[PDB]
Amino acid sequence: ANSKLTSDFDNPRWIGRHKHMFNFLDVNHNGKISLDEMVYKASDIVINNLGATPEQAKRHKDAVEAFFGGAGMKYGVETDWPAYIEGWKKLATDELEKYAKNEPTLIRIWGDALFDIVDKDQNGAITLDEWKAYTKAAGIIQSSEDCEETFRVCDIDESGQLDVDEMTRQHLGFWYTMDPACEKLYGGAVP
Ligand SMILES: O=C1N2C=C(c3ccc(O)cc3)N[C@@H](Cc3ccccc3)C2=N[C@@]1(Cc1ccc2ccccc2c1)OO
Repeated sequence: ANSKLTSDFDNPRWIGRHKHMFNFLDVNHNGKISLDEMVYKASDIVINNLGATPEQAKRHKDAVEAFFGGAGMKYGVETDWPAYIEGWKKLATDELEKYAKNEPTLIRIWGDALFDIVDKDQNGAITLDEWKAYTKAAGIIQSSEDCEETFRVCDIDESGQLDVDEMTRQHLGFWYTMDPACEKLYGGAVP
């Protein structure tokens, strides 16, 4: 019964969750962001902060390129807020369709590529310390307390780890469907 698989695009809390992220991504307050910037940020984090090998970094870049690409972003194009949020409606729709058909989603492909870098053991799950390292390098969470709230919201495994399958589920609820069970996934960092 639990999980919510229907989009909720007219919910002001959905629009506002993505506007928060648009603003967080628009670090110089240009009112527009490009695919060039998104793939730069992605590879800067993994290579310069998280120890990615060259092959790992390239995999991660392809996943991020495809993800924001699915939201309509392109190299050499500056995407403003109205174009961004309409593109996000298309991304969320396509992702929910793939998920319902048991086909790999762009968010899962990104998770797999990131977790290969972030999980010291390369077995598809991360410790709280590893989650702190990733999110604080990206900047999506600033405080340890918000990082800890992720581990409250998510189902944590028998070793105290957040597995990529569970986090993919949580991301569908949080980014795509406004599932009430996924609120506070990023603590107070992302409304
Ligand atoms: O899910 C993750 N996101 C989501 C976003 C996001 C941004 C805007 C928006 O409107 C919606 C979502 N941004 C980053 C941060 C980022 C942006 C651009 C380049 C590099 C980083 C991010 N990071 C993730 C990465 C992630 C982390 C764990 C995962 C686990 C399973 C599946 C997918 C996963 C994905 O965690 O917060």
